[PDB]
Amino acid sequence: AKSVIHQFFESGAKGDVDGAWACFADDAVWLASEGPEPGRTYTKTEIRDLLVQLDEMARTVRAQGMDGVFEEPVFLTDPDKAVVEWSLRKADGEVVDRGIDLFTLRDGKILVKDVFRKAKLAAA
Amino acid sequence: AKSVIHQFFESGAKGDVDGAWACFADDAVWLASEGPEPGRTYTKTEIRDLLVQLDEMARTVRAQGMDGVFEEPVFLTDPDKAVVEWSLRKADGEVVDRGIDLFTLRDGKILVKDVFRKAKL
Ligand SMILES: CCC[C@H]1C(O)=CC(=O)O[C@@H]1CC(=O)/C(C)=C/C[C@H](O)[C@@H](C)C/C(C)=C/CO
Ligand SMILES: CCC[C@H]1C(O)=CC(=O)O[C@@H]1CC(=O)/C(C)=C/C[C@H](O)[C@@H](C)C/C(C)=C/CO
Repeated sequence: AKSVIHQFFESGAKGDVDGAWACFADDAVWLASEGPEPGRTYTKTEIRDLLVQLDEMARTVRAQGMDGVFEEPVFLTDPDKAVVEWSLRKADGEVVDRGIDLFTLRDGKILVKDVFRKAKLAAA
Repeated sequence: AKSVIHQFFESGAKGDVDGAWACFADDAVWLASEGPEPGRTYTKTEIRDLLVQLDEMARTVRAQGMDGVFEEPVFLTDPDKAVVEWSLRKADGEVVDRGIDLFTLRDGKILVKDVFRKAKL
């Protein structure tokens, strides 16, 4: 793959939890979009079940014609960091969920996946 | 300023609402971090009142001893895009709010400010 980031989204789309999990350094953290920190930190031992939960969610939204769309990573002037814009979309194009990941890489592995998403609310 | 993104944040830190607003192109959008879209689209005519609101909230959080930190913008390999990481911290340093802006520029103006934030507890 053209980067570990590409490898990660490849494996996840295919449901290869173990392949996606191995993209992360042993000292990596996945900083989820929601929690008390604010957000929520997952270490490498906890990321695999997160990936399991996400794979469960993925095929149930797919079972309703939803598509998850992950854009090409665009790197920062720091070549070990990149953003990935992403969305979850109904078959008719309606955006259900939209977010951005800030990746920090090290030694060809993911060191940080910092996840953000728009909060769907009645009013901003 | 080092860039129009720098000018926006410096103008805002200086309470210059009109100077910050002027950084946006007339066809710019501010894609807010919450709302039904998901998020919420504000056009250039609506952005000024958002800046007035944020100026007041900044003064309020400061009086409660909180600290807003906006990191140096980092451009992408596409030089018309950049991220700014930001956070809001309690006096001691506890983070109560954390986010990131993805900027799109055109001809020296802000065209898109796409705002994201963590959802708390
Ligand atoms: C269980 C809570 C963890 C989540 C979170 O809140 C923040 C976090 O970072 O990880 C979890 C969310 C997340 O990252 C991603 C990639 C979300 C994309 C999409 O919206 C999901 C519904 C999964 C999906 C169908 C992908 C395409 O098939
Ligand atoms: C109410 C106005 C709309 C907001 C919103 O809900 C979503 C949106 O995208 O823009 C507005 C939110 C916003 O930009 C930021 C950066 C909020 C962080 C923090 O809370 C402020 C107190 C930061 C600050 C000025 C610190 C002073 O040092």
